[PDB]
Amino acid sequence: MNVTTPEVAFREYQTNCLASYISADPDITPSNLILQGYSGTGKTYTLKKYFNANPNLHAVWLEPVELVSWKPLLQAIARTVQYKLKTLYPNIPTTDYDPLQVEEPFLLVKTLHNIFVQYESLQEKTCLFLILDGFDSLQDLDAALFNKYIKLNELLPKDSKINIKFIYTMLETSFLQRYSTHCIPTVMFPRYNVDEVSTILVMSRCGELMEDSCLRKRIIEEQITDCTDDQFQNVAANFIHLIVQAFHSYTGNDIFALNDLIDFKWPKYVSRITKENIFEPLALYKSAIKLFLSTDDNLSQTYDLSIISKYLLIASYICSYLEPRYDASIFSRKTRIIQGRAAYGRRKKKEVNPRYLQPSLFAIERLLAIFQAIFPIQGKAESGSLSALREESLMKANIEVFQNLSELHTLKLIATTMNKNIDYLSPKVRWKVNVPWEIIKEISESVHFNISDYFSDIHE
Amino acid sequence: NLNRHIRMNFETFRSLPTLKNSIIPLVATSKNFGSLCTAIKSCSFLDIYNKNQLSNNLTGRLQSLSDLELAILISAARVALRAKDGSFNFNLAYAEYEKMIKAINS
Amino acid sequence: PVIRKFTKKNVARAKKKYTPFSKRFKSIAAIPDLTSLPEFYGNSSELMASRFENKLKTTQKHQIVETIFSKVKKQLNSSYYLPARENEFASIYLSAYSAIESDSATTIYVAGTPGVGKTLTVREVVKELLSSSAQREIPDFLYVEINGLKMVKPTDCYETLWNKVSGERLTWAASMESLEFYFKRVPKNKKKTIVVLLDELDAMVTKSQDIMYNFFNWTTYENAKLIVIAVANTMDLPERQLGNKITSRIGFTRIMFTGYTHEELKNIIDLRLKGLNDSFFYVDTKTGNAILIDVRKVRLRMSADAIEIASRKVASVSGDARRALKVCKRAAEIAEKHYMAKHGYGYDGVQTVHITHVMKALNETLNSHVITFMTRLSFTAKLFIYALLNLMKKNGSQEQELGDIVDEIKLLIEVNGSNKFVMEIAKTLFQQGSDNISEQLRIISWDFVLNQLLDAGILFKQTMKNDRICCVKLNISVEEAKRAMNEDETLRNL
DNA sequence: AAGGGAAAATAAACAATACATAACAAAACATATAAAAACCA
Ligand SMILES: Nc1ncnc2c1ncn2[C@@H]1O[C@H](COP(=O)(O)OP(=O)(O)OP(O)(O)=S)[C@@H](O)[C@H]1O
Ligand SMILES: Nc1ncnc2c1ncn2[C@@H]1O[C@H](COP(=O)(O)OP(=O)(O)OP(O)(O)=S)[C@@H](O)[C@H]1O
Ligand SMILES: [Mg+2]
Ligand SMILES: [Mg+2]
Repeated sequence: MNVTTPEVAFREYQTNCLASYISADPDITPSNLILQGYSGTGKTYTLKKYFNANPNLHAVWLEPVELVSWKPLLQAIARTVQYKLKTLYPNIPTTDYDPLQVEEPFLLVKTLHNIFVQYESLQEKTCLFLILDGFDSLQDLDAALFNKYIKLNELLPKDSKINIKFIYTMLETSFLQRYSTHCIPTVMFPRYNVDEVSTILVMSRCGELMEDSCLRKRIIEEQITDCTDDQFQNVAANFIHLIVQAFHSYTGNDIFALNDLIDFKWPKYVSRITKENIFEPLALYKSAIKLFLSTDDNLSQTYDLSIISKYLLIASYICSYLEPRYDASIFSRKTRIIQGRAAYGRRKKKEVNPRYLQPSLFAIERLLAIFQAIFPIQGKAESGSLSALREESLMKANIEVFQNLSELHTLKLIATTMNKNIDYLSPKVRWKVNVPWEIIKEISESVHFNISDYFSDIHE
Repeated sequence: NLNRHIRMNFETFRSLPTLKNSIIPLVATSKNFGSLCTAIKSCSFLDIYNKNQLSNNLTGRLQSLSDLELAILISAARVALRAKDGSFNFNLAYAEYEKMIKAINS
Repeated sequence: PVIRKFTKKNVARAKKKYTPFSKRFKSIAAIPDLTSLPEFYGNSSELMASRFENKLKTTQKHQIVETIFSKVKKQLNSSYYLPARENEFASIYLSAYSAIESDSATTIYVAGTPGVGKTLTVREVVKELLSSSAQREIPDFLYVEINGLKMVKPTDCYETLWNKVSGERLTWAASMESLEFYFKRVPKNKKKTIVVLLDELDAMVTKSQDIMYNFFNWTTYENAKLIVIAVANTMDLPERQLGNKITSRIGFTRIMFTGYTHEELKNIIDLRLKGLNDSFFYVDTKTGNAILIDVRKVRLRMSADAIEIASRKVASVSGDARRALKVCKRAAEIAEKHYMAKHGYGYDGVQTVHITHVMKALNETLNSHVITFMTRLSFTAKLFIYALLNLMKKNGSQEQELGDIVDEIKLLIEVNGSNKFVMEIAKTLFQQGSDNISEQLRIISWDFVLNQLLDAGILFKQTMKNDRICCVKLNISVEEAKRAMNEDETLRNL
């Protein structure tokens, strides 16, 4: 045409289609265009690099992720279109329309109709590209909003001098397949290879890894001043090829997860270089082996709970994964004055391992029964017949057991069935724990309680 | 070859605006008349176009996965086949993952 | 000022007063004679309603051709003496003549299925007793059209009635207190009788039923001179909304209009053709313009059995006069376009409307198009329906899982691999024709034809984001889906 | 010490109830403007 195609690295098909649909002449440009790709696939990179290589065709860049609802999205369109045209044509006399006055999808059309008729003295047809960059990332999004922006071209005047053009950017391809019968052109941005991620990450980050002060400071301060830029570039490039080849299987074909694992592990990789480490790359990798094996993407006891709050999550974890039918066989200890048979226990093991499954609901009285079954002995016997009757060696539910059970519920460590204004004080309300096994195992080793023996006999 | 791409449209989409979006960058991305006369004889762009439109649908995303991402996707697909509701957890799909890596290394 | 939490920058408020009519004369004895008062009863409002005729006028007119069939379509319009509602005219006119002559108040309730002449004949009642009142055998009255579907809000009937009575623009909560003080407190010597037509009373009472009570309770008053002709659709709308003790207290008449018979449709259609049927026109042979009594003396008869079968078919279904006047208007333009195509007049021995023009006009409104639509879809779209119909005879569950449809489409190309059509299409339906595209999970244009059938209304799909366990109904029938797929050649053999 | 035999456990088909969420209603919270109503003056 009359347009310039930039050289984006691994997007050479996508840029030729992007130069095919976007042009200055409004007759040969579609009024809608989707650039679909997933995250990190380089579709705001080459969209930006296309418009920088073509300065005489005009663009309005909007991010629909920082606008959250449909109504600020309409208001930002009315604000940034007229603010673009004031910088773009200062010689045109205009009266500013309040962008906060649009409250409807039609009041946008009426406002854009009023903005565009006062630029009618222009010399030729001109298209302004309204780039909705991340339209699918709008939080309140529904199915009936994107086909409300497809059809704005038909409600705006056909012989205006300014023809607004929509360029959409979206992610998830189930949103895009809802609008397949509109037959509006789409350029797909597929995920990169492992070789395409590494080449992009090495041309994006070798500049910053030189101007980083940590590599800058050490080489003069270690008193090994025998290096050039071509070794400086090759020592940072070989780190990136080594930080990908270790952690590609963890991240995948991301760009933003690789960019975090570089700068979390580049200050730790610089501080292990000396004279034998710049020149030979294999020797430096064995001297920095402990930061290429573990990711460490994380930032006494896990909880500072009370000593009876700590046994009341344990009893919550028992009630919600052991079954109520087998509790008399496990916890009963006391001698029988009156004849009766104890519970026999589970006859055969289950191979489901219920701790994998979602926790089941229990009643409030079963929790308080298993609580005093497992709580340690309070008021220990002091070898006195005068003292042994009064002691009540087993713990009853005082005001603190219920206060700590209610505190354990406000901390979202015990759950209920979800109804708005549940009442604690009701027969129907049942309870369940929501902590994982890895938390209740850390809890049980603090109070020296062996919770694993209660679950070893069921399958493990 | 051009009448072959029309016949595929007639059997699958049967909509002329879908073929219309295919011809537009076959013409606009042609540098001279020697390449614009060639590109409608061969229609080698329309194979490249139809590959793009369908390059991250669900086959193109599965082919863009690493080895751990593929192993967890298989492991969650074996738990979802044994389950009666087709359902699984992260705990169930890591249990099937770790007994898979044991049986490979054994 | 203060920082506002949200803005309303498009509020447009009407200049309507707040104080009702009960607070502007300070005494019932100080109320003047309202009939000899200038702003009441619409004595100055006849200037602004006639303002908008000048907006749609333009001075260009270049000899539009008025052919033989254009005169018939002009005369079969619904806007253009009525034969088949005579006992219903004589019931509404008798009930309203007695209440106006006696300075009384009443309510007339009239219902029926749509299109049976009840908005027409109530306006013909009040036009007869306007002419009776203009001759001074009943006193003068004021007539108000209230249409429930010509209102934005249901409460706008209070505003529009009190505006027609008094010429005053008040809000609705001030208009019903203005009307209620008007009907029970103002004396009968100071008022004028008011005949209000509450047309389409269904639409006003859907949300709160506070509006049907007030108009009927105002007619029970002694001082009120109010005749509410309340035309609705169903006959039990008073007793469902108000109750049994309220509708017995009011004591209104209750008329139902039955839909017309086929012999009554013939005396409506042929009544609007008395000036044109069996009549002579002057048609010039170079422009096509007809003139009622280079030029032939052509004439025009319409077949009586054509009006017969247009009356037998319409009256057997609904019985409304609109569907019969526009099945004969539709037949009159089918006959025009063949007259317009034979001679080629365009726009600037004997003509007739046959039995085949009326049948063609009548068949196109009674046929369905879901047969003709689905026989001309893609192979892909017809393969989607054919896989869905196999699943509804393996189970009969009539809403199939969408992943069961995908595996059926793959199994149906699996098994029929010896077929001549399926060998050559399965390359162009999994790889889309050439190499370098991998073999894929969904057929090519699976998202296109699933959305094509949901947009058309053929197919219902529930809302699930798991694209595989989602369920899919039909919306047409299982019979007329199978009828469309046993016509296609390649699917019925496999 | 053996053993009977009733309590306890398991399983499976079926019925009855609870639960998560969709759809909505309504009250609290909020602003706007023309008409009334004080109110200086
Ligand atoms: N082909 C490429 N050549 C060079 N740098 C690239 C290329 N593709 C991506 N990048 C860089 O990698 C990062 C990718 O960011 P973006 O292009 O903004 O991703 P994206 O496609 O917009 O995905 P989302 O939806 O915004 S998370 C940026 O820092 C780009 O500069
Ligand atoms: N008996 C009749 N004689 C002549 N023309 C009639 C007759 N009945 C109906 N029409 C015509 O058909 C039109 C139908 O109007 P109506 O039937 O009065 O409206 P309607 O009964 O209120 O139906 P709605 O509004 O849906 S409840 C009239 O405007 C006339 O043109
Ligand atoms: Mg982006
Ligand atoms: Mg009517």
